[PDB]
Amino acid sequence: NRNRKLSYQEYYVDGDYEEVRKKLPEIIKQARIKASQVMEPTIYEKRVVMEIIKDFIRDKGRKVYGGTALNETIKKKNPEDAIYDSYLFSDIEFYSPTPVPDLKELCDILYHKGYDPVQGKEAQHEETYSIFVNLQLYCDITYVPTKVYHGIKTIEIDGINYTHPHFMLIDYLRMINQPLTAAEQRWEKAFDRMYVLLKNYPMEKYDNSMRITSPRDDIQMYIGKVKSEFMKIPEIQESCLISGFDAYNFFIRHAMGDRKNFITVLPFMELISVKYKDTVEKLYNFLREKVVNPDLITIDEYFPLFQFTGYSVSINYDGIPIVKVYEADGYCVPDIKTTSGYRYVSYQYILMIMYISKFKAHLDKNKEMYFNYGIAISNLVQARNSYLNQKNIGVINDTVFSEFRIGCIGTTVSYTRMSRLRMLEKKKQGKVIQFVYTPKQYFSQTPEQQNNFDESMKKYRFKNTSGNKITIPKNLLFKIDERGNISEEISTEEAYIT
Amino acid sequence: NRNRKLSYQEYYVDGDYEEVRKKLPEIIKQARIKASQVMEPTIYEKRVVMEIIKDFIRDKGRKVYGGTALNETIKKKNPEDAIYDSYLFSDIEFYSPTPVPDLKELCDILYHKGYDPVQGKEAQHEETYSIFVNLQLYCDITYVPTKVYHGIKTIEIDGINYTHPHFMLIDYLRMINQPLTAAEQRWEKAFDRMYVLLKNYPMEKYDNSMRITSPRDDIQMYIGKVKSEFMKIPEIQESCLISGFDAYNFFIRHAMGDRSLKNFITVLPFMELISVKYKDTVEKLYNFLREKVVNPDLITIDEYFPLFQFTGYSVSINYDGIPIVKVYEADGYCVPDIKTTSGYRYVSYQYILMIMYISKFKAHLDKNKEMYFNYGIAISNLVQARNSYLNQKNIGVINDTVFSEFRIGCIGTTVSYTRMSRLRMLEKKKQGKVIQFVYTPKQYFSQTPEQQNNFDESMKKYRFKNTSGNKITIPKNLLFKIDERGNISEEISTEEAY
Repeated sequence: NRNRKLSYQEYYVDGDYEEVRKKLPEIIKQARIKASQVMEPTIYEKRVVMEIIKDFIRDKGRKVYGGTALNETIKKKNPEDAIYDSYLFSDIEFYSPTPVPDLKELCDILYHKGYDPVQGKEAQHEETYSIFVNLQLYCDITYVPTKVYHGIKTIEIDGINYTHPHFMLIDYLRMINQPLTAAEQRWEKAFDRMYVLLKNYPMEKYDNSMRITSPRDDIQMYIGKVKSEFMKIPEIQESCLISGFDAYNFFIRHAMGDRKNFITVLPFMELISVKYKDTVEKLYNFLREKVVNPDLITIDEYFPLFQFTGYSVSINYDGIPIVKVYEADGYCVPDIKTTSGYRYVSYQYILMIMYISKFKAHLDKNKEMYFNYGIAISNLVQARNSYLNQKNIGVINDTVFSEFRIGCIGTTVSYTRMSRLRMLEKKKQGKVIQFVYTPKQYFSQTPEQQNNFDESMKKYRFKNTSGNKITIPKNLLFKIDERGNISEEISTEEAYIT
Repeated sequence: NRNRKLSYQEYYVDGDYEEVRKKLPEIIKQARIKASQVMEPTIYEKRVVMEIIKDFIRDKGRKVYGGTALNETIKKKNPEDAIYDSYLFSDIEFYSPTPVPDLKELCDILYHKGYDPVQGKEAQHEETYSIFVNLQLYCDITYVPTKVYHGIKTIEIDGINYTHPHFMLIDYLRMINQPLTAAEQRWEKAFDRMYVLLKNYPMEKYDNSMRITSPRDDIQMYIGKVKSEFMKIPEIQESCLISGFDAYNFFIRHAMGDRSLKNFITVLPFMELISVKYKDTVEKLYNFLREKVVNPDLITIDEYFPLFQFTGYSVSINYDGIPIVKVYEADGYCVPDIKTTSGYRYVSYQYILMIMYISKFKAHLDKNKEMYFNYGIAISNLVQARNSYLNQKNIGVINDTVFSEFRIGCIGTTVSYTRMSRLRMLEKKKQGKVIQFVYTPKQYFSQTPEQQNNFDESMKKYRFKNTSGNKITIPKNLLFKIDERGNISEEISTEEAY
C-alpha cells in the first residue's frame, strides 16, 4: 500500500559495469592527452621548460629519483614496461648536496630566459624545494648530505644520472614497512612499482659464503647474554625487535627446519627500539653488571643516516661492539612474536635492513661488510623462495615469510597529524612556515639587498643525517659521568650540518 | 660502460601479482581498522565528535550531500549496496543558507564541550567551510542561496535530511560533462557512484505527453531564423552549442531514424544555446534579431543570475514580450559537443540529460507546474529513446554514435582546477583580501566584548556571489547595456551581486 502507480526504466543492465570498467582507462588517457594539447600551459610549452631543467641536471651531474628515474631505468630494459606515456607530463625529482643554491641558479636561468611567474618554494616534505613556472610544478630538489650523495649509485641515460632501481627499492620497502601510516594511500602503488622494478632489475644470486670474523670469546659470551637474558625482560620484549644478523639467522633457520652454510656467526647483536632512550639505559646497565671489568664499557653514538635510520648507539666492551641499538620512536615496527616472548623484525623489514646496511658499508668503503650484506640479501631471497615452494603457499600467507604484514609494535600517528603538529611547532618558534625565492623580486632589488639575501641563504642549516659518529658533547643523547653512569641529556639541541 | 654478466633469482613468479592484487584490499581495510583503534584521534573519539555534528544537523534541518547522503539513501533501499562500511570514519558534508553562522555555532558548541584545538576554515573551494577538531576534518558546510536551498528535495533517515539521489545525480553528470578537467581524478569514481545510485533509484517512466504551447507565428519564424541563419555563421558554430528542446528533438530524431516514438518530438517554445564566448554571442544575436525583425524597437533582453553551481549567467532575447532565444554562459569550460555535417553543434547526450535535470529543478523553484512536468517527460523520453536505440543497434553504452557516454570531444578554452585555484589566490592576494577565513572560538572568547561584536557584525557584512537564478532587476548588475537608440554594449561594473 506504498505507491503502486510507479514505473521505472533500466539505464544500466548487468554487463554494462564490466564494459565501462575495461574501456574507461583508455578513454581517461585520451582525455588527459587532449587536455595537454589545448590547455595552458600546453605540452609544447611544458617540454621547452623541462628541457632547460634537464640541461641544468645534466650540467651539474644531479641524481634523478622517483617516477622519472624508475620510468627511464625500466624503459632502458623493456620499453613496454614504462609507467609514463612520455606525452603525459610528469615533474622531475632530483637529489642535491646544495638544494637552495641549485634552486636559485635554476630559477635565475628560467627568469633570464623570459619566463614569468618563476618561483622556487619549500615543499611539504622539509629539505625538498619545488620550482613553479607559470603556476605549474616542474621539479623537486631534495637535500642529501655530501658523503651520502656521492655514494648514491646511478645509471647514466642520455647524459642524466638516474638513481639505481635497487637504491629506489629501499623507498618502496619503507612504505611496505609502515603498515598503519602508509597502507591506505601507498601499498597498491608501491607493489605495482616494486613488481615492474624487480621484473626488469631482478634480485641477484650470489654463490659465495659470508666471511664474518668470530668475535673474542668474552664478546661472544656477552652477545649471548644480550639474547638469552636481556631479551627475556618483559619491558624489553614489548619495546624491542631483534634485527641485523640474528634476525637473518632466524629466517634461515625457519627455511631449513631440519628435514645450513647460510647461517652466520653473530659479530654483534642489533636491536630496533620504539622506546630508544629507555632501551639504551637498561642495556648499558645490564652489560655493566654481567661484564668482567665494567670500566671497559663505552658508548659510541651515531647521527641518523639519510631517510633510512634514526639515531643509533654501539655499546662496546674494551673497544669491541657487543650490541647496536636503533631509534624507531614514533613508528609502529612490523614484528614476529615468538613463543619465547621476544620479537624479530618482519621478513620485508629485515630485507630493507640488509639493503640499508649494504649501502652504509659502501659509504664506509668496508669491502668485507659490503660483500657480507650482499650475500645475506641473496641468501634471504633464496631461503624465502625455497620455503614458499616447499610449503606450497603464496607470497601472502600465515607464516614468518609472508609479505604485506600489518602486525606491528610501537605508538604512531598519521602523516597528516604529524604534518599539522610540525606546522604548529614552526608557528610557535617564530620560524618561516614556507621559504620562497622569486628571481623577479631579487633582480629588482639593489646590490646591497641582493647581497643581504645571498648571506641569508648561506646561514641556513639542514638536520644532520650524515650517519657519522657524534663527537660534540652537546649533540650526544646519552651522558656518561666520571662514575660511569648513564643518564639522558634533557637539554639536547638538534644537530645541524654543514 | 659494459653491463656485467651476473646471476639472478626469482622474486615474483606467475601469478603472484594476481594473488597480491586480490588480497590487498582486505589487508588495507584491516590496517585502517587497527590504525583507528591505536592512533590519535581514535574511532571512539571520532564517533563522539561526529554525534555532536549530527545533533546540530538534525536540530537545524540541514541537508546532507555527497558520500554520506549517497551511502545512507542507498542503504535504506538495499544494505548490500553500501559504498563504504559505517564502522570506519567518513567526514560529513551539508548544505546551508547561513554557512558562516552555522560554522561559528558548531565551533562554539565543540569549544564549550572541552575540545581543543577547534577551528572553522574556508575550504579550497570558495563558499565551502570545514570544521577541524584536534587537527582532524569532520564536516564541510556549503552555501546555498535561501530560495535554492528550500527547493532541494530530501529523504529523511533517522531525523536527518539527505539530498535526494536524483538531485545528487546532477553533480556526477557535471563531472562526466567536464572531460578535460575531471576525467583523470573523477570519472572512474563518478561512474561507480552513478551505477549504484540508478540501480537503487532508477530513472522513472512517464506515460504522459508534453504540453508546450506553440509560439505566435512571427516568434516561430524568428525561432526558425536563429537555427536556419544565425547557427550558420562560422564564428557562431565554433563558440555555440544548441541545447534545450531543439537538442532534445535531435536525440529523438536519431533514435527513430525517420525510417523512440514520433509523439516524443515537441514543438519548440524558443531556441536555447550554450556559449563559450557569452558576451560576443549575446551581442551578435541581439544584432541579428534587430535586423530580421519587423519593428526592432519591440526587442528586449531579460538577464538572469547564475543558478547555484549548475548554470552561469543567462539572457532571454524577447520580441513584444515573447522569448525567441535563451543564451547560457559557459566561458572557461570545454563543453561536450556533437558536430553535424551542417557545421552547427549540439550538446552531447549526457550533457542534454544534465540540462533537462537542471531545467526541471529551475521549473520547481519557479513554481512553473507546466514546465516542471514537461522537463520530467523529456527526461523519461530521452532515457527511452537511448534504450530503444542501443537495443536495436545491439551496442554497448560507450560506442561511436550520438548516444555514446564518456565522450571527450568538446569546444571552448579551459584550464585545470589547480591552475584556476592558483590564479584565484593571486587575485585575492593583489586585492588585499583575506586568503583563508579562519574562525577559532578559543581566540574569540579570549577577545574583548567590542572585538567579539566587531566579528559578529563582519559576519553580516559578508556577501556570497548571487547564484539565486533570479532575473536581474538592478541596472548596475546587468552585463548588457541597451541605450536610448536600442544598441547593445557590454557593461563595465566591478562589484555588487543582488
